Amino acid sequence: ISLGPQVAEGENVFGVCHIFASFNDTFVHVTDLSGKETICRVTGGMKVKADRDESSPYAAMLAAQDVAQRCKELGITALHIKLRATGGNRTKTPGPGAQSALRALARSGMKIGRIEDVTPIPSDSTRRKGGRRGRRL
Amino acid sequence: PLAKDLLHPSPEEEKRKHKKKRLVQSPNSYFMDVKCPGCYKITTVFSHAQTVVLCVGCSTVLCQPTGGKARLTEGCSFRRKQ
Amino acid sequence: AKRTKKVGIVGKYGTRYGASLRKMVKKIEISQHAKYTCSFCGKTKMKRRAVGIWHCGSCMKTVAGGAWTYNTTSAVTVKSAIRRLKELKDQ
Amino acid sequence: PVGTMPEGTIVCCLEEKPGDRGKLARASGNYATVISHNPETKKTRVKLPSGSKKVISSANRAVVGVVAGGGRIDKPILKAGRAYHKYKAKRNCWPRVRGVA
Amino acid sequence: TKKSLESINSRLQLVMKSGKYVLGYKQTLKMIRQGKAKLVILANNCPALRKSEIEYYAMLAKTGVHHYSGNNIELGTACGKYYRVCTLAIIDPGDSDIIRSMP
Amino acid sequence: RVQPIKLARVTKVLGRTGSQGQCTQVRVEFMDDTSRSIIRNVKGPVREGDVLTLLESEREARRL
Amino acid sequence: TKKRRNNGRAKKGRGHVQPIRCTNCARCVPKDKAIKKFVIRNIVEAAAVRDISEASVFDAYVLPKLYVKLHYCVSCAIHSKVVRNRSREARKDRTPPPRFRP
Amino acid sequence: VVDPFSKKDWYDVKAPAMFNIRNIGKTLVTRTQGTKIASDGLKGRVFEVSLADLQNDEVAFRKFKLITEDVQGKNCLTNFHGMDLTRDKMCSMVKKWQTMIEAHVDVKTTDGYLLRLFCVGFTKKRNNQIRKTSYAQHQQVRQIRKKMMEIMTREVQTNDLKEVVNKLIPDSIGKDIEKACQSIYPLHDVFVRKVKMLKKPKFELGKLMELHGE
RNA sequence: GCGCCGCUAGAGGUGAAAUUCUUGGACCGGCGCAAGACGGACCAGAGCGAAAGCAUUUGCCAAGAAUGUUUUCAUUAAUCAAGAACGAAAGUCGGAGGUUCGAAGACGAUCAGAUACCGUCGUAGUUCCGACCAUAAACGAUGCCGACUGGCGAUGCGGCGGC
Ligand SMILES: [Mg+2]
Ligand SMILES: [Zn+2]
Ligand SMILES: [Zn+2]
Repeated sequence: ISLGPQVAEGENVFGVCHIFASFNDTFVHVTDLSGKETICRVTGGMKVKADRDESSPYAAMLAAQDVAQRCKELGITALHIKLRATGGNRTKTPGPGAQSALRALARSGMKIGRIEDVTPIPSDSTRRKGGRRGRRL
Repeated sequence: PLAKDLLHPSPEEEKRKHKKKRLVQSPNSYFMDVKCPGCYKITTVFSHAQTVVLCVGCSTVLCQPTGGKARLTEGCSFRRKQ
Repeated sequence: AKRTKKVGIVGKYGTRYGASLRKMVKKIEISQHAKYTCSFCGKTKMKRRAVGIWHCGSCMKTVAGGAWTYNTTSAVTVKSAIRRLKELKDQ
Repeated sequence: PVGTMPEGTIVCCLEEKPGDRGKLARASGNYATVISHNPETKKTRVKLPSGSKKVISSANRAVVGVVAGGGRIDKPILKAGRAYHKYKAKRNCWPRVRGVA
Repeated sequence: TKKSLESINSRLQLVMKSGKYVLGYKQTLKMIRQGKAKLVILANNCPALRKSEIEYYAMLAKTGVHHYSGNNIELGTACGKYYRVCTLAIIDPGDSDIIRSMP
Repeated sequence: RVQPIKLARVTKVLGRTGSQGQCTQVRVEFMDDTSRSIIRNVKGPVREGDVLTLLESEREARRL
Repeated sequence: TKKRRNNGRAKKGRGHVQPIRCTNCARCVPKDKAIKKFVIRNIVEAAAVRDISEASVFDAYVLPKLYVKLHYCVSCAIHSKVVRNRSREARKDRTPPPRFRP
Repeated sequence: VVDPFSKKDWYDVKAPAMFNIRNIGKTLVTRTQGTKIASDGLKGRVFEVSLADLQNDEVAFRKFKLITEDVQGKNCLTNFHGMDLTRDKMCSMVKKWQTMIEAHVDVKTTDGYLLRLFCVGFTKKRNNQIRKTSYAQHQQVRQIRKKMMEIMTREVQTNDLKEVVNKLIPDSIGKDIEKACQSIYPLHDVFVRKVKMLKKPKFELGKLMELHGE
């Protein structure tokens, strides 16, 4: 063996899981307790080939499947969640790839700790990219 | 209310108006007699005063002048005169 | 008397060199001939010598300040950063 | 030296290899900003006035400030005469006849 | 830079009304060496050996030193006359409290 | 992915959807516990009390 | 014709307010025209709670919230139905709409 | 080409002994390959973790930062770096019609621990209060802001680093300015919000293992 | 954005889409530094100001409405041609500045035709200091001052009396 730290049976090792629940794509980037060691940055936008369906809920569902089948592979067990959004200047409400990339994770036999919205928030900065009258559909 | 008399009303709603706007103008102020604790001279301090009032014997502060009505230091031997 | 309205110091060029040049130069050329106030003896004796050098007329002290003036904004912006690095990280 | 000073400071008249006694950013009103020390393998980098960053040695002795005489070129020469004495005390290059003529 | 210089100057411009005061270097230098000086005032723009021997005499004749945070012409309006002044000594204030000040 | 494809009995008919009435809305129960439920949408006539089959269990709730 | 008693905006005694920008179409409005809508949505989307709480690492775990202040412009407020064309003798109210939590 | 998980080894993270639960978690790191040795590749890392998985009873909306200052084999030792709140609790206590007041002060210790102390506070609606705006006057806010930093200067400057960090697990500085503010205007939600470390004193190995004794 | 580690083939972006960034490894996660604006949530039919306009702390000043006043002066007042001061944003001019956004323009689209709505890039400009121009739906589309004539709950700054 070379993967997995030596842990007892009924216990669990923690590694945080960043969820970038944005428009046009989503990340289910998992990592260690610190956040630093990139373990599996699999993306919903890699496993669909339509480009309308990158942001789609069904892509973010199977996005959670590949990382959970990799999470149990190395030995990392229980995932604290650090959900984000596009953040800051832009919108802050999460995209379609939040719930389907989180509900599919707990159906895929994987323990959850603290879920938390950690999208970036400004204190009045960064003139937004629309123009004065804004983008107009 | 067509029927109000406005030359002999009650003398209490006469109080419930401005110091102007009454039947006759007359201030809320008065002269108030004060004994400071530990002296003998009765003080005739103005009610809505503006100064740090001293005494004849008590060479200390008698009242704190403030916004509306001046505030005595000790709640002291106090009466409202005349 | 008020002799002229819109030249000031650049009446000496007269009818030459243009009008956006002499409106550029009479901002500089009133600055470099002016007597600033010395910050070291409190007197109004600052005298432009050759460029860069400034010199107090009395208290005899020479300051190597700006070129067309005595405190260019580039110097004070830097000086307000050097005395900030002496407290931010304390070096 | 540029190893001890903190990042973002404003430095004129520095050395390009240690001991060179002054080579870079020496004209009037110019300044090289030190950024991004390397703690081990002791090099830094700077920001020369042409905007090109340059990794130099970290023990380059340098003087902290900005060169006096700044904002110099913000007055036009404004006549042909005072350009002749600007280029009489420097060189002999000045009346530059165009190649076409 | 907003509300605490009315302590040093409004005490100071009151001695300008009542108490005796001497401006200049060598008026105060006579006053500091015959004891009647009580509180010298050194402006910010004095040369550093004028600053560093009046402080030396004030240690000798047991008086106080106030560094006025301000230019030696900024102390001009703080006095109330149209000079510059680096050093002044106040020797007999009428009813002020510059003795009772921050130092 | 690898899940046993599961039969499922419904709670009440919750009305039509799908912009043409071609979908119904049934909210099945998953045959084991009576508290595990999900709101869904099938096509075809219902007759409350039926048993329909789910190809997979984790797709989507109908709310925009 | 004048449509409203105010001029469409919630200010009287000023001359200028904060300019902000809309959420979806990013369009600049004054802060006291725009249609706010504060959202306290339960972040787990509470249908998906009895599928995570077995997988929670505790028993009595406070599931968090999500605090997003949508403040639409008035051009996109009507188009996304968050306000409605009202009637001329049911205009004059500042009552907030009733809740109906269940 | 090669599977990069299998070049690594797992450590374990221990907090200082000021807390109850010491076993934080298990970072992983690749081994020594030439220059990148297996210590400075993880010294100075920041570990975001709450309190409810680091104490026995304490609330979960407060979290610490930690910085692995030394590694002694399998063990990965830490030291205090800073504290903060969860944002969804932090903007849960921000309501409409009650005035936010705030303070921020730089206070160092007796040891070389320049700290930046953030405390917020919110005015209180009483039991029988019928009016809606329980705001404040501004000269109330100025001297309340005077009170909040001037207490936590004395909470931090008078004694050493460990009693600073031992104080604010049950929010003892926050409940302290809670106790002295409601003689001026009532406050009800007072959290010492966020502490930002700036200086690190010379890295002496002593004070470190003092925290990793009993 | 620049470093610095970790990791994978895309990321970005739209109704779809491409220009564009990329295995001299971006995007994401983490530790940092730097530079520039702007001061979210608290923020409302609340305040201040003649008006434009004003929001992170502590700060050297100087001003003002309102209230308190058995103070003083004793018609000193009201609007005011000629004339003065201040005046958003854009603009010009000079010097710093250049983060974001972005007139022009360059493409990529959709189009019958797009010099436009949408996307990447991008100059002048948005930033400061100084010297200008006096124009706005500068709107309360309501000149200033003064009196008189319904109510009702409520609000802000004072003052008064109180369970
Ligand atoms: Mg030529
Ligand atoms: Zn001089
Ligand atoms: Zn909008």
